Amino acid sequence: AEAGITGTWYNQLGSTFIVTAGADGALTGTYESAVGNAESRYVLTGRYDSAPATDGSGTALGWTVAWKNNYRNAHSATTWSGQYVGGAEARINTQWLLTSGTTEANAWKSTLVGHDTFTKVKP
Amino acid sequence: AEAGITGTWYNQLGSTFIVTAGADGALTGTYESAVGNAESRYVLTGRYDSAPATDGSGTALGWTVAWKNNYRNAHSATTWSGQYVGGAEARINTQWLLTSGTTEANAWKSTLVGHDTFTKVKP
Amino acid sequence: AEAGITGTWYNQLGSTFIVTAGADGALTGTYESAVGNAESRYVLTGRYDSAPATDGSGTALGWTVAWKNNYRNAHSATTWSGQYVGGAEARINTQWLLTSGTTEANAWKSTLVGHDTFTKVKP
Amino acid sequence: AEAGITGTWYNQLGSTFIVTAGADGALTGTYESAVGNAESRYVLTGRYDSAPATDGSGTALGWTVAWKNNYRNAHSATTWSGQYVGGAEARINTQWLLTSGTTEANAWKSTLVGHDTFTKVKP
Ligand SMILES: O=C1N[C@H]2NC(=O)N[C@H]2N1
Ligand SMILES: O=C1N[C@H]2NC(=O)N[C@H]2N1
Ligand SMILES: O=C1N[C@H]2NC(=O)N[C@H]2N1
Ligand SMILES: O=C1N[C@H]2NC(=O)N[C@H]2N1
Repeated sequence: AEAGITGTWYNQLGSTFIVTAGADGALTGTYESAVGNAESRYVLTGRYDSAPATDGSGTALGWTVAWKNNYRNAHSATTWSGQYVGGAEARINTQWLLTSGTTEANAWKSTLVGHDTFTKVKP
Repeated sequence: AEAGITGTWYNQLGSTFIVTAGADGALTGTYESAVGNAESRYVLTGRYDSAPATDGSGTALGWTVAWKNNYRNAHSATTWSGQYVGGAEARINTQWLLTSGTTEANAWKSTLVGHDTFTKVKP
Repeated sequence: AEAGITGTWYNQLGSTFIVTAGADGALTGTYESAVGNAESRYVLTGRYDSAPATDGSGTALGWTVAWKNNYRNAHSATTWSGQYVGGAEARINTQWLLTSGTTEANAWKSTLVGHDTFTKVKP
Repeated sequence: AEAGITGTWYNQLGSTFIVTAGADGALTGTYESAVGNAESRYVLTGRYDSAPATDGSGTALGWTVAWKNNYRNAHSATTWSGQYVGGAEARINTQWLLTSGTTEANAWKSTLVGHDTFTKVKP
């Protein structure tokens, strides 16, 4: 976990995120999305639960990226929830929720759901 | 947004979270869950997209809580994605993803999805 | 269950659905949405698991509505997954997935997620 | 669509489902799950929106399976929402919601979310 999480990860869409897993569960870094109403790097922050594991389970973690930087303001935020699996072919398997700011009338259609798999190799 | 987000919020399950929205999109605080394999306060970190809004839309945001503290280690993490609506009756409407660390065989059933509504009044 | 499910239900958005729960787990009926790219009634079909319950649990069920009828073709379909709780104030609590047909390039943003609560009284 | 949907499909977990897409949007068939609290074949019913497409988009569809048959009663139901893409390598990409019947107290943790990709070849 932690040490193994720190580094650069790539997903199936071509996005990249670099993260540092701190000793006490913190995750800090940047995310660069290959799709969307995103351009450049965005700040990301999250947490992971280690003290994960005498039965080779994954380490649960999650992070958030608000899609605003000095080049774009997409008025939305995405949260990724999943687990890290280390080893030869380590990966982070996730499901994400992307919410856009809407008027109350369109709040029912404000959230998209999807999944992403990240590897240390691209892809 | 930001100023309006800062404070204590309560949801329909009886959980409470106190957060500080920093000038540049950061969200930091603690979460205390009324249900689950949670006991006491857990650290939370997230982001919000302001610079939100000439058409009274909500402010998109998200945060993560790893369910580990000095009393419990639930080997899981939850991410909440939604938007803040201010005013007389301000609220944060969210959808969440709770992922538990599993063995590869049970990874298909590792994530729960739900929704929570937070108000400044309980509830 | 079954008998209790049969009838007209209304949700918080003003939609209405009438369903018949058949003896062997089938659910058939129509749905009329108050929002969206929907107009009039659409056919719905689903299933419920009864033989549900010596510990007052809910009955799990789900149904699908393809948003095409003789007035509109929204090129999308919604599935609702949840459980029925009977009694004085019976309700069906659900989470739904709305998928739109997209080109491969936009498939990552093809699905919306939300939740709806249905009651026998409106609302 | 329709004709192309009819047939046997296999997903990454080893499950199999055979379906018939009827002329007017109906989907009927059986599902056999390789995981879970499932054993044998279960009935499935759903809908698809064709009249799908001068820009090679997918056909939106969804179906439900209640996990009860003459060998098992798992007190749960799963709904799959996604789209069919035909061609050389046709597939059905989905996201699913599995809800279990719970007591009111555990209703917050009643639904699991995941995703499955089905192909005509296994896998
Ligand atoms: O890498 C990405 N994953 C997807 N989810 C999201 O929010 N934007 C897309 N980019
Ligand atoms: O407040 C809570 N909301 C629910 N989601 C979650 O992760 N635990 C529960 N507690
Ligand atoms: O009643 C409705 N619920 C929401 N989900 C959906 O698919 N359309 C909306 N209408
Ligand atoms: O094929 C399967 N997909 C998964 N979702 C589900 O409900 N059970 C599992 N089996």
